[PDB]
Amino acid sequence: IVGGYTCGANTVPYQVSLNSGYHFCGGSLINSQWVVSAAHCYKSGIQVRLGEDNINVVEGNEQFISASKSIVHPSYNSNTLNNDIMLIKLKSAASLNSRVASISLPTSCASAGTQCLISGWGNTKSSGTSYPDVLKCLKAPILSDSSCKSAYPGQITSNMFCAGYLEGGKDSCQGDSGGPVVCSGKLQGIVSWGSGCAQKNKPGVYTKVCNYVSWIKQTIASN
Ligand SMILES: N=C(N)c1ccc(/C=N/NC(=O)c2cccnc2)cc1
Ligand SMILES: [Ca+2]
Repeated sequence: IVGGYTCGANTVPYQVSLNSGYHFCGGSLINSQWVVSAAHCYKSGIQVRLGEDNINVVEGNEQFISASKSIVHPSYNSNTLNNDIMLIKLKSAASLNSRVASISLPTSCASAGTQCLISGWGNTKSSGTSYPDVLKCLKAPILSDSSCKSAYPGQITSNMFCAGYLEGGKDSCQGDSGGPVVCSGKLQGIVSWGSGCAQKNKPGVYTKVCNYVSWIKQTIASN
């Protein structure tokens, strides 16, 4: 997260860190056994780390649970990043409490202008490289689909939306991938892609979660 703020320990209780010996992606806990992340975060040997603030220090609220299965969206295209969504099942159910909690799935899509909270442990610099240890947060509006398409000609599908600031300076970034965009208490987006980070006229692009709620529910129901 570039141009954001320190969230505060466990203030984003659905935020997960995906760990394969090190943090490599974010994710969102959607019930006691399932995490939503980006398909581009797919790899084997994932351990899901819940209740994290400082990802380099055991602080007392963590639950570390290995993934038992990963399900990349059937239509994920790694070249276009269309359908950039994946489900991860935990080997055991998380113990849900104030600091480890699921986030509600949307029942309808969000509109341009809605404010959202984007969070993660990704790069904090738009030019250089600095990775934070504690969770960073950014409040950002959803942008109109027309401005999104204008920013990224030929690249925005109906499964994507832009959020952030066309002036630059405030954005998600590398390492935030797979993490949440939460708007009015619903998971509306997943950190997917962008051109650099926090660059002028290049806002963050996010997976449009409301399109996938049907697939998420039925997948969970049979797995
Ligand atoms: N501007 C955003 N909101 C944004 C931009 C990019 C990304 C993702 N980056 N990933 C990388 O660079 C990368 C990751 C692994 C290996 N090699 C390169 C997320 C958000
Ligand atoms: Ca920790």
